[PDB]
Amino acid sequence: TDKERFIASLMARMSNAEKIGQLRLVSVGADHPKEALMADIRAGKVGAIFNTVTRPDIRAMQDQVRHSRLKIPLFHAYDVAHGHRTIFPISLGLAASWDPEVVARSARISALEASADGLDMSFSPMVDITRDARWGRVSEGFGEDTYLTSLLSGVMVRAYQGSNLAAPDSIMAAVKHFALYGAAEGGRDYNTVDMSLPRMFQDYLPPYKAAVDAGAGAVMVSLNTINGVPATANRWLLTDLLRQQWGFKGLTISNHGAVKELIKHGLAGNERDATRLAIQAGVDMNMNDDLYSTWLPKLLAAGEIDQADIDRACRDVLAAKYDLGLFADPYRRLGKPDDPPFDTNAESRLHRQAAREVAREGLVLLKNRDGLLPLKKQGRIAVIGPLAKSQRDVIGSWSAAGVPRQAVTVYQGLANAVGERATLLYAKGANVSGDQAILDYLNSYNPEVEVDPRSAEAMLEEALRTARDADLVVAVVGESQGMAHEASSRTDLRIPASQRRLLKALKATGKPLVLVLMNGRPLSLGWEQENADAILETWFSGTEGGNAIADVLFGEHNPSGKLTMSFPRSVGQVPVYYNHLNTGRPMDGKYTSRYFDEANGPLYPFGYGLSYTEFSLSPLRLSSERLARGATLEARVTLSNSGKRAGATVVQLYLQDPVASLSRPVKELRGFRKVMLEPGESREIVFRLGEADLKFYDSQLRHTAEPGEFKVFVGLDSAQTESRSFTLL
Amino acid sequence: TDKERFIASLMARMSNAEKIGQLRLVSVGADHPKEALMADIRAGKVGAIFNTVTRPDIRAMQDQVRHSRLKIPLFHAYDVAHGHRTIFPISLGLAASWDPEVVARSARISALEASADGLDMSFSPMVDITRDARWGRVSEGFGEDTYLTSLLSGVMVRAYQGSNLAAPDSIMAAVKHFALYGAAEGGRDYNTVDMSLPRMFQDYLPPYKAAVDAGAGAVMVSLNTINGVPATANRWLLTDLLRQQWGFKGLTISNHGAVKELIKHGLAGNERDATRLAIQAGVDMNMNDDLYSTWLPKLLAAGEIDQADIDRACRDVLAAKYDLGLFADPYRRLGKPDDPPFDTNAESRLHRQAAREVAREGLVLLKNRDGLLPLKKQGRIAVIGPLAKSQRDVIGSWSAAGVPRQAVTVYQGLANAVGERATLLYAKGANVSGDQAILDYLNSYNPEVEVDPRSAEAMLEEALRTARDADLVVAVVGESQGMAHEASSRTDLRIPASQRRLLKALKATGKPLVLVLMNGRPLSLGWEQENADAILETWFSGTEGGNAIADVLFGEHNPSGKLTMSFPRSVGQVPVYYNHLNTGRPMDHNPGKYTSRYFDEANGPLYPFGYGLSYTEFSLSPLRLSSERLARGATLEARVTLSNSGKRAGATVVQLYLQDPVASLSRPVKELRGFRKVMLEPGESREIVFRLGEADLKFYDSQLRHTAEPGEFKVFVGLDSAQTESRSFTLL
Ligand SMILES: OC[C@H]1O[C@@H](O)[C@H](O)[C@@H](O)[C@@H]1O
Ligand SMILES: OC[C@H]1O[C@@H](O)[C@H](O)[C@@H](O)[C@@H]1O
Ligand SMILES: [Mg+2]
Ligand SMILES: [Mg+2]
Repeated sequence: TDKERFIASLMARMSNAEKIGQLRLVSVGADHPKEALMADIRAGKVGAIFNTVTRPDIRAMQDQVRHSRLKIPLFHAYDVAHGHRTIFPISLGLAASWDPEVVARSARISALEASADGLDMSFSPMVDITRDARWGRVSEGFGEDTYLTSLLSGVMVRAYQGSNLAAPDSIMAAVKHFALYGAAEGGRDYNTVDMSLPRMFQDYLPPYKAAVDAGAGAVMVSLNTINGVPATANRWLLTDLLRQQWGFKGLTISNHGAVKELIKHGLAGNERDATRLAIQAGVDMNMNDDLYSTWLPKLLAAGEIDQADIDRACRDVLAAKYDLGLFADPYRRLGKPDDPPFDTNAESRLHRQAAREVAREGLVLLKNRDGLLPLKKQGRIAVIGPLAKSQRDVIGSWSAAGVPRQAVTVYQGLANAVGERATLLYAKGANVSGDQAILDYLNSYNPEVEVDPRSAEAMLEEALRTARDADLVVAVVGESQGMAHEASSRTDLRIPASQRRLLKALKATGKPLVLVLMNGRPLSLGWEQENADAILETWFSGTEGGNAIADVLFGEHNPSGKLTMSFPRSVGQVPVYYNHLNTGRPMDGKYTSRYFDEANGPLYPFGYGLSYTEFSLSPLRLSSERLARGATLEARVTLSNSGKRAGATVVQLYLQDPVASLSRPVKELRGFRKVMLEPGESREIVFRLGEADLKFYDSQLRHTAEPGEFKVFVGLDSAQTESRSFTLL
Repeated sequence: TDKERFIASLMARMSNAEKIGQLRLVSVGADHPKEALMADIRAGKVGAIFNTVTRPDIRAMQDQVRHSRLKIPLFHAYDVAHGHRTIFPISLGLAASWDPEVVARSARISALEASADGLDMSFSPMVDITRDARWGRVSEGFGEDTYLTSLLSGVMVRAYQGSNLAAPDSIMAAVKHFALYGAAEGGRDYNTVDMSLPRMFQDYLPPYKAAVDAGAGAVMVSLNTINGVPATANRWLLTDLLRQQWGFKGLTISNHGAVKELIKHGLAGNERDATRLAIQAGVDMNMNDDLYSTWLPKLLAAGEIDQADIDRACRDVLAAKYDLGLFADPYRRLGKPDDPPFDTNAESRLHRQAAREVAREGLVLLKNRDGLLPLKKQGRIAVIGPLAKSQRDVIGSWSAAGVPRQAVTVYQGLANAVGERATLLYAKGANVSGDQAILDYLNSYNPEVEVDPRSAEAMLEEALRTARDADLVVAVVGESQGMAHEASSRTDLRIPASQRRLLKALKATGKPLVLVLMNGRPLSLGWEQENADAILETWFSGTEGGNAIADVLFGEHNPSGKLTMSFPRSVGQVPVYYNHLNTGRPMDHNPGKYTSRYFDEANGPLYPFGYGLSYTEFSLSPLRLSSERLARGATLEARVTLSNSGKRAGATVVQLYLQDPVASLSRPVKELRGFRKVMLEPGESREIVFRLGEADLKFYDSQLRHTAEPGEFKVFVGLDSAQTESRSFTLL
């Protein structure tokens, strides 16, 4: 009530002009020249800033607040998605570590670095469920599984916000994108999402609720329609669900120009009506389009909105600012005015140990023919491909304040790891695409992709000549980070054709071929699975990616990472995901649910990933065959390292309700342990199962466990498991 | 109440054993040997038969009924989808005619032929909305548009059932598949369907309701889940919607083994519980698995079901049998006991005139560089490809009693059309697929696909040598009918790789290249659009396909057919459909990077909805609305003048689309709301007048309120969904 008292008496001091000013979130750009923005801050007409990311620059803004009547401090936000200055792997890569503590360490250090530069808030975590590999932004999520994405959503929020949001090394988590954004039709970004309420509540919503339950201070609203209604004008989503049902008590933030876009959605004929829909639906804070400042006064004058609409939004902004401690000290994350200046991008402000150690855990070994990996640090190694010496790509999309020049490439990683003991030979081999239209797209806003001016044939001859000089080729191939961005939807999930032509040429030299993959989404790797001697999935592995990849290639680390998203054989099988419904005619037969013109199932399933050692599980044992209401069951299995090398695997518990009021999925992830074992080491794993893990949203959204059979699965991926059954009473 | 009285007094006479017997629908096969089935009919334990399709064979069954106590007649059903013995184009092809009377003529003659053979019912029309070209069964539907599929659903039902269901040349329409079956995830057949109730009511359901409103005597229930609940156990779908809300008064029929499959759906641990869910959800008649006969007695004994559950289903079966006139004369479609025997597949029992005249209307001219088509009947024409001399494929999937041997191939069609005036040279050029696994699948039960024992290279050399001898190549390519069947879902929408290798070789000879396409779904034709000199979409055009294709190729007919389903550039763009939502960041075909689009391919469809070329040129005058305000209960007039401004007689389809740019839901960028197909002679002009009222402006909102909101409405008019002009009015 200290906070309630403080807020109530500040808002009793405030005019509607000052209140509406608090709802305005802007960045320096064409729409808002720097100096007219500073003038707006001095006049009490700006609530917050995004995309201003250095102490001197953020100090300069907060300094303008003393000129306003009430001196209400700004908060400063940025897209700290998977690192601020020290870049960790893209979220899809982090998820692949299957280790909350690893994911937490990336968020803690992100918060530490961003706070240290003056930032109060990150538009993070992105926790949208993704079953469509075509979608540009799958790189920003944690994959396709509801349980894993929901858990890591909670982990990220608690790591960022820490023990106290006032703390100088804590930032506010603004979870995104609320809601259902990953389910765009055709995987086209911003596009229509349409689904049943049972699927919505069971599969897609839980990650947002986890962020709320973990204490997320903010929620960012999505650009997409939900069953005909844009989320930004969806009163049901933002008021009935978010506030009245989940009990969210924080700040709602519009997406970039999302209020104005209600016109193109066909929900409003003009900006006046677009504003009314958004504030009355439950959008507090308006990003960039400034429709709130332009129209909220006139809507109130004409009775089209209530004072309570303005007050709800303003109180939310002030409560956020309060919990960040900005009313106690606006400069608590900006040092002291007499502090000596520093180089923001100084080497000593980075966390390279952390980045390298996190980057190792998420690398996924997909293929290793006749123990080719790990490599010895001897002989001549050809390092070939357009992503081998790429600093821009290895830090991935949404790379915040990450500096390309400070990033360790895959080539450099190998250079450092072999020293003078092996000879590395380099050849680019191909451009990332051989299609000038795709190169035009990738280089459209910024020059993201360095184009060799030579012919494909010239580059291939040079690559072939390098392979011939070498004992083995390490091909570094896949996507440029510009291919797994916002709006970068693909019709083709394969490696680009220029690089596939390179890989076939390289295969034909007869040299052992190791594939180091870079990608922000599941790829189509039919050919690579038949032909490559080994494949390593490195996603975009960040600032210290090259070192972490070199550590795994030379056996300093044993690949432990496993997929959190199913890899389709082709884009034609989209969507494919492990927790699908059985249907009345499950494919194992001509008259089953399947394609005829391709092998069925995914190439690599959910939970899949190889190691340099071999693991075994003892028989699955349940503590009983009946479970009483309010009692707790124990699934017990013994994991061994039955190979020669130390290493980690992930023991995954799945669950099936084979008889239910709805057709339930064939299995759903409900627990896991990542376990490091020395050779011969054994760990008894014990899973606790209760009524909470058996529940689902029925036809009428009743969240219920029904009595009857439950099947418990345990294995090292969703494909290779054993089941044992019990009964709920 | 004559019927109600009759039924009430029959059912008062009946035991539960006799009532449960009426719910049993079976076919002769492994599961039911012919003679044990006849014994079951005599014992009053069979309600109906499917897949028995000749008079002598159907007579033999109905003869067994006199041995039952109450002598309740059987009805006999079959899959008369697009013809019985004389096969018309696949439904997707029929839709492309944009002509109710053409679609009606195919259904009338289907009913006539099937009734003439003894059949009472067809599991038809299939009226499932299809936005996913990967799905095997898009060939059986009318495309992606709700308005067109809803209209043709009504047309098909009224054609089949005629003026009286008692009539000897009328059959009962059993509309399918209720419901949402075309929206399977991944386009994998039988697979999960999951959608909002606004999309369901606005886009997907109306065709089923049209069948009901047209007086469909029966509805067949789908195999797919709807939002977690199999349609077969979906009480909401079959009771609350179908009966209580739409007022359906006919018979519900399960799909093949659909009750038992509730176990694999994970809705039931056993057959006892699977039966209870299905009969209590509102499934009257049980197809093949016989769970109803095995379990309904014990469920009733133990109180797990009510007598009213049994009675509802039985009364429905009897009402269907009554309206077919089978209680007045079980042999009314089986002739008289004296009647002389005949050859069922006699040439004189076919309707070749009708099939040829219907097949012309749906052929779609996609490309015609420098008026190559129509061809003259002179010189040397190379006819190359694996579908050129294919009889089995041209009759398509769900070909009922259609005989391959009786079908006119594309080669034969051209042979008849040129007689002795031109030289046709033949070469197969490639096998339908070059993948032995796909050939194994296609030839798995029956040999559907003739594999040439020569090498691809040998066939290519022979094809190339034929092209060299010729003035122009007519390449006959696309899918085998086994590729657009039930469960034949594809990951690739292109022409098979063996035929694409053939087309590239042929292109490289420099000879004019005409593509005759055969397919049961939208194909990916990026390459063919850049490289072929002309493209003709022939779908599967049926028994008289070859003749109808030859008529269009030689200008006897002017291509009038237009697409009812959007053609994607690649499978990676699935789904693509004209009536999509704008989104908050629409791409402007002034491209932006941050719009709703793919980056690694051209965006939009290759060919849009309503698209199709002609041998002549048409013009439209400016669109004129009768006013700029429309009063509640009043009627607006959109008026345009269509001309033949070219040298040949021919038809086009003038299409009216509608947009509600401001609404409580984001509405589609446009929705089809009317059309005229118009034949014009050169220089001929016709003032077209569309009537628009409040009914055409309505939509299902967040809470399924079906209303027109006041405000702006935009009217579009053009010869396809791409190339239109708009004018606005206001509702008050
Ligand atoms: O710049 C901040 C925001 O910009 C928007 O364009 C994106 O949709 C958000 O996800 C992002 O966090
Ligand atoms: O063969 C009769 C019926 O069998 C079902 O399995 C099919 O799905 C229906 O379309 C068909 O009409
Ligand atoms: Mg149960
Ligand atoms: Mg309106």
